[PDB]
Amino acid sequence: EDAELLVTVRGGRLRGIRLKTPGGPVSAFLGIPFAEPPMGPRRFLPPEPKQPWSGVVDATTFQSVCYQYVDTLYPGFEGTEMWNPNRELSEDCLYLNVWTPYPRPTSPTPVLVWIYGGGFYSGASSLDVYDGRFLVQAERTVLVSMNYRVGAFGFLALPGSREAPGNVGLLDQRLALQWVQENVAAFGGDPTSVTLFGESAGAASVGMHLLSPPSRGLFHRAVLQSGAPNGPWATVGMGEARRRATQLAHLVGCPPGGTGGNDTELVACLRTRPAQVLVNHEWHVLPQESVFRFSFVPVVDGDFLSDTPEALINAGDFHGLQVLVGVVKDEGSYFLVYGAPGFSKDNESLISRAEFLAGVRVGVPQVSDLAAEAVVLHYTDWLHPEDPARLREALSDVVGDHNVVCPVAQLAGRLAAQGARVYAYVFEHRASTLSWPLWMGVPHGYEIEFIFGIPLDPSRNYTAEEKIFAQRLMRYWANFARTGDPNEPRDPKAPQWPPYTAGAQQYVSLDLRPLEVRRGLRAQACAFWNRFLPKLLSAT
Amino acid sequence: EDAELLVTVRGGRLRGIRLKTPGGPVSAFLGIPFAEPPMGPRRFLPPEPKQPWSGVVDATTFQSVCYQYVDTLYPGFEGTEMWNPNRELSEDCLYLNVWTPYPRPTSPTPVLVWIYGGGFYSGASSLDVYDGRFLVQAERTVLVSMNYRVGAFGFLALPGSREAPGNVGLLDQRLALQWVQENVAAFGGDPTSVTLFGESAGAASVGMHLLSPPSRGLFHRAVLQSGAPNGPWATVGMGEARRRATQLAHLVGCPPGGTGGNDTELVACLRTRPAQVLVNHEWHVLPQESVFRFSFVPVVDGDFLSDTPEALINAGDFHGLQVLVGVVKDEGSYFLVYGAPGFSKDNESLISRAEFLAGVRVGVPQVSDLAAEAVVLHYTDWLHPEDPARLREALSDVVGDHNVVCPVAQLAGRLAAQGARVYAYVFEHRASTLSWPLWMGVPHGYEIEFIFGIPLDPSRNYTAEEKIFAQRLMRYWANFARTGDPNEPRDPKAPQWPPYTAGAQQYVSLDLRPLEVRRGLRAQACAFWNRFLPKLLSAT
Ligand SMILES: O=C(/C=N/O)NCCN1CCCN(CCNC(=O)/C=N/O)CC1
Repeated sequence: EDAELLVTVRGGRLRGIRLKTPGGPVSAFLGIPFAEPPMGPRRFLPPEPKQPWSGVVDATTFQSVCYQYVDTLYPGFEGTEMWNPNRELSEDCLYLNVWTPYPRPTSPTPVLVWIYGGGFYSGASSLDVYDGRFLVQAERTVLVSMNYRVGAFGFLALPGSREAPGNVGLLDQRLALQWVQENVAAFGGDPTSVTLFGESAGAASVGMHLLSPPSRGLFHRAVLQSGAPNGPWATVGMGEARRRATQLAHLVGCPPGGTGGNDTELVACLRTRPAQVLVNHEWHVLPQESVFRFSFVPVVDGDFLSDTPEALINAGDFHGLQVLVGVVKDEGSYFLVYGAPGFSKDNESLISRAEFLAGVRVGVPQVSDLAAEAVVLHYTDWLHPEDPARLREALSDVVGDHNVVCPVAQLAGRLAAQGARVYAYVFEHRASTLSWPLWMGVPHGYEIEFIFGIPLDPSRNYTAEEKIFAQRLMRYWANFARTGDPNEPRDPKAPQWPPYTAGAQQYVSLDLRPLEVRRGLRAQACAFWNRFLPKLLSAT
Repeated sequence: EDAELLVTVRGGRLRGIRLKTPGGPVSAFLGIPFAEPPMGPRRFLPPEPKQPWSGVVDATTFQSVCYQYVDTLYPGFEGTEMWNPNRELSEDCLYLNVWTPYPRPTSPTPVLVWIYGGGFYSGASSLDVYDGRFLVQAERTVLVSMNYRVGAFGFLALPGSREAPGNVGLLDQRLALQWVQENVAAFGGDPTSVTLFGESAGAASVGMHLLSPPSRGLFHRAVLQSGAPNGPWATVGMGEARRRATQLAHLVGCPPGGTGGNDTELVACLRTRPAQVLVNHEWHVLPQESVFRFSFVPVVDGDFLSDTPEALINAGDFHGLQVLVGVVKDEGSYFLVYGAPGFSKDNESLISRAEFLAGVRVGVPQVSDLAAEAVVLHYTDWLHPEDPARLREALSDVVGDHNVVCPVAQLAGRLAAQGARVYAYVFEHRASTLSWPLWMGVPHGYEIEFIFGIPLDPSRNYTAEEKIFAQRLMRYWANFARTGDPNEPRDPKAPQWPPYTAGAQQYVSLDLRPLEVRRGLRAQACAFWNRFLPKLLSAT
């Protein structure tokens, strides 16, 4: 028995577990309950705090994963299954995990809080790529990762009603942040230096915590990796969320014909159906065929989000706030396999122009025919208008810039020009053990394994260059967690990471080579998405 | 007595003059009348052939310049005075010139036929830069230059009428080509090899002779130097041409206060007016403040133009035809000091962002406010959106591409893809004796000096490098006139000139350096003008 694996929080006593890294052990506490199980009558309702328990709750393994869709388009394939659930599915899933160094820090240490992505329909903090044992050992910080309700269980919204207000998944993350602010000190963590970081939908969640007033006091810094709250996929209107919720109820037999009708009878009927039944009809409520679009997503109700994310970003004071932000080299290449015509992960995807003209409608859904002609213009090399190799990566840029790159660059510039300290990066390293085809380059979400120091795992087949490269990135992220500056506090030998300003627009390239400063997060392409096309949609 | 300076044509006998070049003499016949003077009741009417005369007509000096506006914006400035008339103005101006080598060729020699430009409102074959003594002596070819009516006297059109049909200025050029087919052999020229070549509005006129059936039988090859018939300035609609004709009549006092205003009474009142009075109200007819727009231009009417130039270029067959087209490096830079705000030839024209936003409305007149923002989007550096030096060259590209570069690139692509053998060039040499400011680079029309061998004149301060450079260009144009191929027939040593096709789109940079093959005649920019902007103006 180690005296450090026994820790008492405000709810009760816990028993952690020691993990083994090549450089030392780490005390981990996996599966702490931070909310009452949202089952039965609590489905679609905001979370309630965990009632205090008697005894010692076992915290030596990851708890259950929230109910979600499971990708089966490529069985056995590691590229898709690495994000699939690794524990059993249950609505009793609201748990968090805390990693702390050994020996436990005597002084308060900055805290990192990870929010997994997964398009607000999937994800779990128990994934092997989110194993934070390598970060808290190499940088001696504290890491906390929580589970939140995805799918309809976390984002089915009947706005205005009480039985289904929506954004209950975002409230799950907020309750975990309140838990960290009240209990991370018992693990040696500094609640006055909490840094949020997330990827994809988790990055969009970090951005919505910047814009929600009740959540701002629960952290101090933010990191958004390949995601932003102002994306075309990260929010839906009240009128659309009500239509998607009513269609899901109809697909499962709610209301029973013929009874109706109001929101009270509709949600009460939804609570009687099994959880997996609701999941089996999640994708059948999307309005049209598309990629990078998800069914149940954070809504602009008016409570958690007083206005649309775009408006709050433009009318907010961001002084005294440090933000890290970046994207990968090929954001859209991952999503083309899931809908774009003529795309297969097992060939070269040398598409024809007819397939390219059709793919723009899938990549850019719900838009006028004239607006499609404008997208075809900007992303077509007119010296070689039918080269399959160029058309392939052109549509990859379309989906990447429309959903991730330009919504992120829009957010990064407005933050710096309004008082926030902003740093920008572009991840340009493809892992040697990547199972996706070559033409995808660096897919969506394949920098997470380097942030958490996965190449340090001796059971993996990474190169010696990638191990040193992962330690640089871990120190980049940890330095931002401590001082809000990724540059070394004193070390001048390493190249400098200049802040991203609204005018200069400077970012760095994260790869095996040293830092390289560049200007423009696809400024020419993103001016089409952020400036002209909105004016093209008002005059239909 | 040199018996080579007295030649008999179908009209009568002529008397030429010997002019000396550093390489030898050349016989010239300047001022041959090819039509009865269009005065009095002949104003605005098509030309009629010159009746035969008695005795010897003196052809020693250039005749009179057609009535036209004279530029007085910069008095004494050679950059503008070089295009102003050098002979006195008169309505009796329909005269042509022929240059023939000495000794006169005993074998029929291919003929080059020059059509001067100047926005269909000015110009004269008597300009010093149109001297064909060097082009004829160095390559032993027959040069023929003509005068055609400009301004209202050549292009005022009341469509459907009989006294103001329009395109009578283009009919003057046709009559001169008929004169060449009947009399160029008397000077030693081959009427079965005539090659039209013009610049600006003259280059457009060369294109309109390609699209006119009654004129296609009068030549075999074509050269369009920075000008195309499908440009937004080369033609005008029926209804607008009538409004511009009625606008001019009102400003001069037609009809008198109290009388009717049909087409017959309007022109009869116009014929009773002094020629200079009509010229003094030409620019007060344009519908708005603009540049690269002219009052009286050729009119699509169903006679000389059975349809619009763009329609005839698309539905035309051009087998058995070889064309040579091209542009200068800085087309629109010259027109910016004629209306664009913040421009001045005496400073560096470092304009502001607001001046650039207003210049697009002047450079691109009569477009929806939404259409201009698409132009602003495509022609601004979004990383340096406020740099005056970049905004200056940007607006130069806007006027250059919209009026010249893109209308020409579309024509060359349609000609090659439908039978014609097209050759494309880009002139990139700034003359060492140029008087315009340096930021204009290579302005509109400053390659004519080198084609006509002007640097060979000993009374000028051209460098020795430009003298060899001019001889290269005179041979390119002469080889095209002889065989239809600008490359040397007996030479694989010198760099070759690949034809321009609709697929590869290869062109050549003409400079002191050897030939350099490039691809794409501003493809990315011209795809916005030729393809997208029509689709946007349709949905307005
Ligand atoms: O990868 C991440 C997060 N990484 O952290 N984002 C989700 C990527 N999605 C890509 C496209 C949508 N969708 C495909 C699966 N379902 C279907 O579209 C049709 N199924 O039948 C989900 C996967």
